[PDB]
Amino acid sequence: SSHHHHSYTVTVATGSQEHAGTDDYIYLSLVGSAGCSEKHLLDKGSFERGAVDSYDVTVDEELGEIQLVRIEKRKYGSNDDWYLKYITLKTPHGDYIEFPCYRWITGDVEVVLRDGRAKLARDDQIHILKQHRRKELETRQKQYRWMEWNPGFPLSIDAKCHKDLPRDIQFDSNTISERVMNHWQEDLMFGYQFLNGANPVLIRRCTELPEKLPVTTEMVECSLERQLSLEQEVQQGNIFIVDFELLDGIDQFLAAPICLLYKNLANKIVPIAIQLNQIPGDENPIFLPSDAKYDWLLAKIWVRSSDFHVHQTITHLLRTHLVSEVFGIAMYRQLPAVHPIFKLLVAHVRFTIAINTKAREQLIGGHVQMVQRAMKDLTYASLCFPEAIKARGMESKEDIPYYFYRDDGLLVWEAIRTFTAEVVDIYYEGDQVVEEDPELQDFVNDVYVYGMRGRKSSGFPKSVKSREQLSEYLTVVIFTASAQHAAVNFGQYDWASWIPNAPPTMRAPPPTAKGVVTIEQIVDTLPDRGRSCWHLGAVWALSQFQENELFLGMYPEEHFIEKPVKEAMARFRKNLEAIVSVIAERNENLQLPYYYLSPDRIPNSVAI
Ligand SMILES: [Fe+2]
Repeated sequence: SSHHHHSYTVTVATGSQEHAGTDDYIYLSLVGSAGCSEKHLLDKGSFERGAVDSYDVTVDEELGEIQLVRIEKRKYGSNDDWYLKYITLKTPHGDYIEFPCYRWITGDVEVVLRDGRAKLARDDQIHILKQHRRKELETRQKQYRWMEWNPGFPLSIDAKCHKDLPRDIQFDSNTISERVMNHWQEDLMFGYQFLNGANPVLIRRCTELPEKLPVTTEMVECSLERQLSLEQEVQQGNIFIVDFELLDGIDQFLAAPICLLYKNLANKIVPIAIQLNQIPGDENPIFLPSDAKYDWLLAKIWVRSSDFHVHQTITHLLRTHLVSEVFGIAMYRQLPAVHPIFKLLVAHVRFTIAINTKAREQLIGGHVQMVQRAMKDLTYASLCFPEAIKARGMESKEDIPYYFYRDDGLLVWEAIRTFTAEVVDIYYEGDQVVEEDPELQDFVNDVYVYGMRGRKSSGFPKSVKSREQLSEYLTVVIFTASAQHAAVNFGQYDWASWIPNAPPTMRAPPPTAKGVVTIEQIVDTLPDRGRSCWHLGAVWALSQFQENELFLGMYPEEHFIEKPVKEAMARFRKNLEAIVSVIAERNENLQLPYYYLSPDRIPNSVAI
């Protein structure tokens, strides 16, 4: 499939995408240290999918060391876009030089490629390179611009529809759901989803009963099993609470449930109380598992309903999609392609801007009110996975044994943390070098000022001044964009296919009295078939891995070409293979297996 044309040996790899090929004319210059060359027009034909064509380009004069490669596409009828993977040169001196690309080339403008080796701003002293760096950012900084889609939202790409985006970022039943069908009425299943379900990030250990939940030991006598009072079971750390105060005030109904939970003698977490709204009172009853059958159950259906909106809106859309797009745009604006941090993150922002852009145009009022309020909650510390687990009081595995999200997550986290630390070391000699990287700082500073609206209380670094800190910053970007998204996105069908376990909408208001609810008003309180059909299709489509799916650590596009960083990639891959094995054996001795955070099921980016 490799076509050779017959003094420089110019190899041109074309992309394997559906439209990757082109038929226009392709002119290719070389820019050495001793002077540029002439524009050699590739002789004939068209470059089609999966192609690798090599040309022998003779030059009149010695060019010295090669610094840049120029590409220019002149039309042959309607402009057929062309995806260039990479360009390699075999110079007459015997040198081999790889020029990575991975960019669509419309032919509107020239494309100048640097050497494959990653360079910082400080590594470039000759004018030839400095000017290219500076004109690359200038073209970045006007193609990828910021724009506030909704008030108080994180700023996003300045583009209304998909095809407005630059061409380089444009897009080209179950084992668990069955079990949720035969058990969703069990307090065990209900509580289990708070740890190993689609949205396992809300539960927190309780250290004192809220005053807005006037629950007494007598009401939960029958649920407690340690012969202790509710007040004392809280001290021992056996009470857990899930509070939806984020929904209080949102504008065919909503609720603000407070759900109290208990770690029984089986070290399982089951529900023992449910108050569907925030302000207690006699028309806001505290439902109990000892209440009438259809009361305690409709009480749990509302908690499911609420957990599903917070999941999709906040846990899913805001804290993964919108957050990755932020890092994504910042990366394009401030980091030239030759920058080591670019080469690393460019694979974890792949398609995020395009997938989001698609969601915004197709989607289109109460769910905008949740983001604004979530927005004040979003903090850099809340995205560092270890701390985020610890802030919620769920760190102890001896006290909280069955928390697979936390267990697998902490593994994947420190696997990525190890990678970035290594890669950071291969390119930054000392902390001084980090603090002085002018483009790295402009990257951090865009995330903080435009992404996070410059909100001082978000905890995002205004600047990065150490290798430790840069490694943490990078791990937060790669982790949130891959593992964290994989855990909250790929469960939407396993846990939300069966409607009574994740009602997208509720047709009736929450019950205000006990002994009234009947199976009939539960059925008609649940969503319509038309709403259910759309919901079923949406959750199934968003839980499907594409056939070209690139999983964590798959870097088929070689932006990195040096051995030190490839080796660090090798270790990263092997280290992920160890976590896949461990997660495999654990899920062997499990009732119903948790696998969303297995690295061979963790996409590279937020793509769906
Ligand atoms: Fe998603």
